[PDB]
Amino acid sequence: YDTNERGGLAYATIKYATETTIFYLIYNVEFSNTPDSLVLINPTYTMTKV
Amino acid sequence: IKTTPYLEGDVLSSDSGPLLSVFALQEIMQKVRQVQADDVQKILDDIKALAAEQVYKIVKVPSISFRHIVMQSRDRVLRVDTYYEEMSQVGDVITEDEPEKFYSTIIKKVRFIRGKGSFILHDIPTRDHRGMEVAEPEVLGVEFKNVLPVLTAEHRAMIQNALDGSIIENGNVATRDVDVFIGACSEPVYRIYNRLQGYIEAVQLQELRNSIGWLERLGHRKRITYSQEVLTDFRRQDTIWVLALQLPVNPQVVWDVPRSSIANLIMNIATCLPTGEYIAPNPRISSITLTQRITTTGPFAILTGSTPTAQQLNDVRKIYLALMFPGQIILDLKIDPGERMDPAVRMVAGVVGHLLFTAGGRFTNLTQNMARQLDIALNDYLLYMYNTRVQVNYGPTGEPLDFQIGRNQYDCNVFRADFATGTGYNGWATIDVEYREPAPYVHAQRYIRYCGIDSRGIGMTYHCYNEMLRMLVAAGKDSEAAYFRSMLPFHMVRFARINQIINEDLHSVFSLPDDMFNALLPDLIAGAHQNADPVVLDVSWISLWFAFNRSFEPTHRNEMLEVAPLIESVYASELSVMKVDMRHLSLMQRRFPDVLIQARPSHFWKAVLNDSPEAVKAVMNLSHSHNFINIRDMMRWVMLPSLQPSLKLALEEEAWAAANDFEDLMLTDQVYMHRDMLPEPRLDDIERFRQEGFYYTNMLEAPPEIDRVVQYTYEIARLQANMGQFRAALRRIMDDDDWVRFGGVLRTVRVKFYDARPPDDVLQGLPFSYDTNERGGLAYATIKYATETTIFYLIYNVEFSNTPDSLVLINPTYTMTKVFINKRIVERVRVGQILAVLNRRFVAYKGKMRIMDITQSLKMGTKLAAPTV
Repeated sequence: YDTNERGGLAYATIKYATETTIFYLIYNVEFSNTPDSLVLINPTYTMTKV
Repeated sequence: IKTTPYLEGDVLSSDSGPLLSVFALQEIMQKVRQVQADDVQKILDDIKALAAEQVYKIVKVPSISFRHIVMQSRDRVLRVDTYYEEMSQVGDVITEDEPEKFYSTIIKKVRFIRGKGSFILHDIPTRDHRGMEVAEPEVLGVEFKNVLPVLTAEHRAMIQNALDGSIIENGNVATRDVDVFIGACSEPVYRIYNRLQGYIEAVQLQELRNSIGWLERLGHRKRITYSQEVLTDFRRQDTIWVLALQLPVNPQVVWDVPRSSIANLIMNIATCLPTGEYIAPNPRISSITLTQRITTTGPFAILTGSTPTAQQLNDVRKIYLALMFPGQIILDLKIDPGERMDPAVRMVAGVVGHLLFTAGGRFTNLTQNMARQLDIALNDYLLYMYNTRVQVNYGPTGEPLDFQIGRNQYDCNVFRADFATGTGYNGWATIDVEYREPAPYVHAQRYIRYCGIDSRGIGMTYHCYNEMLRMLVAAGKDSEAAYFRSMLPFHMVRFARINQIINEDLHSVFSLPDDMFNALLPDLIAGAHQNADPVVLDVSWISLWFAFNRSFEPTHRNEMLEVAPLIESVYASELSVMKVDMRHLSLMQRRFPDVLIQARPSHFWKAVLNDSPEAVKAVMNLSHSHNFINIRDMMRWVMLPSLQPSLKLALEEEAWAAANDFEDLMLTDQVYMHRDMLPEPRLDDIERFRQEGFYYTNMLEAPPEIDRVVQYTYEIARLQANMGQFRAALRRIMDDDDWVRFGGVLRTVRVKFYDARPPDDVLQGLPFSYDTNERGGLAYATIKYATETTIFYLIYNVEFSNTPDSLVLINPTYTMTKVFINKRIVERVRVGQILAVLNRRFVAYKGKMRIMDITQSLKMGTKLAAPTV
C-alpha cells in the first residue's frame, strides 16, 4: 500500500505481491541451553498462510 | 528519420520544412483570400493561449472605491466615488446614427463592469490593539492621506478612534478558517463580488468526478498510457477548490453556429493534426545511378527515375491533407492555358488516380470534373499502343472507356466514374464507413476504413485493385503490371497509417457530425449547397504520381493534443456568452423602443464579435468571409436553448442584471438647457466664507417642475433646423425663462474637475452642433442632435489679497447646460461623517489556507477514479 499527492488532489496505490514462500522449521536443541532460552519476552507474529 | 532527397533547382536537399499543422492553415487562408480577391504563428499561439484563461484574480487589497478632495478648508470635504470616474471613460462618443458604436460601447461597458467586479481576498493586513485584532486602514476601500495634515486634534482623535473600531468580529477565535470585516464598496461591483462568492461556497465534487470519468473514457480512444494509480475522493482541511469550467462539453453548442464548417475544420486541424515525414518505397535511391532506375521504355519508364521538385512536394502535402479529411477537402486539377507537358506524365497520373483516390458510394475526395479528366486520361493511356498491339472493339456511344479490349473481352465501362455507386474508384464493392459502439463524442460515432483494412500488411487486397490488374493484363500492358504488383505492401501500409491517423488522432468535438457527413454527397450531386460547404484545393498532374510513391510517417504528435478539452470548453463557453449577450441586447431593444434609435441583428452580431478573444475573432472572420450570413440565420441561432454552463455565464448574467438600469452605464437622456448665472459671492470676511466650503457646478440635485419645461424630439429638432428657425426658436424660449428637455436619445456623459475658471468651450458648451456658414449648397444647415456632454465641478480659491468686491464683473456671464442623473456621484460631507461609508461586509481567507484551480489539474485524463458502482 502506498499513497502520494500531486497538485491539489490526493492519490493512493495498492498492489498484491505475486511471489509467496512456504518454509519449514526444524527445531534443533542441545543439552547446554536453559529451558527459558527458547522463550522470547514478547511475541513474534507471522501473517501469510498458504 | 529523414525524408528522401528532393531537388531544389539544381541541388539536393532533405530538410523537413514547415510543420504540417502550419502548412495547412496557410493553404486554407490563401484559398479564402482568393475568395475575396475581387502570420500563421500569430494565430496558432493565440489559440494556444486559451489553455491558461482566467476570469478572476487573487488580490491582496481591494481597490479603493472612494476618495476625498480638499477645498482649502478643514471643516468639510468632497466625497467622490471613483467607480463612475473610471466608468465614464470606458466607451467612446455615442452618435445619433451609428448603432454599431452604440452597441459596442454597451458591450464594452458590461465587460468592464464584469472584470472590475471579480476579485478574491487572500490575506489582509492586520494589527493587534488592546488585546483585539483590528484590520489596518490600508485594506479599506477609502484613502484619506491628504485629509490628516489639516484636521485639528479633536477630529484627528475622533477619526483615529473610528479607524481603531474596525474590529474583526471573529478574530479572537482560535483555529479559525476565514475572517470577516466591515468595509466600503460600490454596489455594482459588490453585487458581482457577492455572486462570485456565492458560486464559491457551492461544492461540486461530483462534477469533478464526472469530468475525470469522461477524461478516462476519452483516453480509452486516444490510446493514452494508463497510470497505475486510481484516484481517491479526499479533501484537504487547508484547501478550497474552485472549478470554473465543466468538462463534458455539449457538441450542439459548438455545431449550432451558422456557417461554422470552415471554422470547426480550422480549429480541429490546428488542435489535432500531427506533423509527419515522407518516405520513398525504396530508401537511398539518390545514391544509386540513374541507369539502374531507368530500365525499359514507355511512359512509366520515363516517369520512374525522375526526382520531384520542391514545389511539387507542397502539392503532395495537399493531396495527403485531403486524404485525412474525406468530405471536407476536395481536389481539382490546375491547368494553365499557356503551359504544356510530356503526355506520359498525364497518362501516368490518369492511371494512378483511380487507385489512389475514392469517389462515390459514401463520400468523395475529388470533383466530378476531375473524375472526368482522369477517365479521359485513362482512356488515352489504354489506347496508347507504344509496345504491342491488341484488338479493340468500340462501343456505339462516344463516351470514354466505352470499348472492349484484349483477346479476352474485358469491359472497360466499369471504370467510368459514377458517384451513385462508385464503381471506378476505391469505393467499389467495399464498405468503408461503419458503427461499432458508442463514442466519447455522441455527435460523431462513425469509423473510417480506407480499402476495408483495420488495425485490429502482406496478402491483403481489394476488389478495385484486382480489377485494375486484370484489365492491365488483358490490355497487354505486361511491363507495368509487375511494377504495380510489387507495390502492394507499401500502398497498404500507407493506407493503414492514414486510417490510424483519421480514426485515432483527429477525433474531437470539431469533427463533422454523422448526419452532415452523410448529407454531403447527395448535396454535391444536387449542386445547390445547404448547411455545409466544402473547400477545394488545387493540385497538378505530376503530383498524383509523386504522391503514389511517397508515404507519410507520423514522426511527431501534435503538441496541443494533450490540452484539447480545455480549449474546446473555453470556446463553447465563449459562444454561449455571446449568445446570451445578444439575447440581452434583443431584450433591451424590446424594452425601450422610444429612446433607442433602431434595432438590427447584424449590428448586434458585429458588436458582440468586436469584443472577443482574438483567436475566436480571426477564426469567425475567416469562416464568414468564406460564406455569407443573413438575418434568418441570426434569428434561428438566437433562439436555440443549448448552452454550456460555466462561471463566465453566471458572472455575465449577474453583470447584466446589475446593469439593467442604464443610469449605471453613465448614459443619461435627462439633459436640459437653461440660462443660469455664474455666482460671484461676497468677500466681507475671508475666513467666514472659507470655512463654509463654497463650490458651484451644473449638477441638478432635483428634477425641475413638470411645467415650464418644453419636451423636444429628434424629429421636431430636425424640422426646425431644416426651417432655419431653430436658433431663433431657442433664443426666444430662453428669453422667455423656460426650460427645455433634449430627450429621445442617450448621450455620453463625462466628469471633470476645475479650480480656476474652466475653459470657455466647456462652460459655454452646447449639447448639439448647428452650423449655418457653408458654401456646399446642400443639406442646408447640418444638425447633430447627440453630442458629448461634460460634468464639471468648480472649487473657488480665495487669497488674502482679494478685495471684498474683487469678483464682480461688469457684465453677467451665463451658462447653459444642466443635467439630472439622480445619483450622488459627488457629495459634500463634513469631517465627522467621513467614515460612515464603511457599511459593506467582506470575507477573506488566511495564509494557512491555499486556493488553487482544479481546472489546471484536469490537464489530461490519466487517472481512473474508483468503480462507478
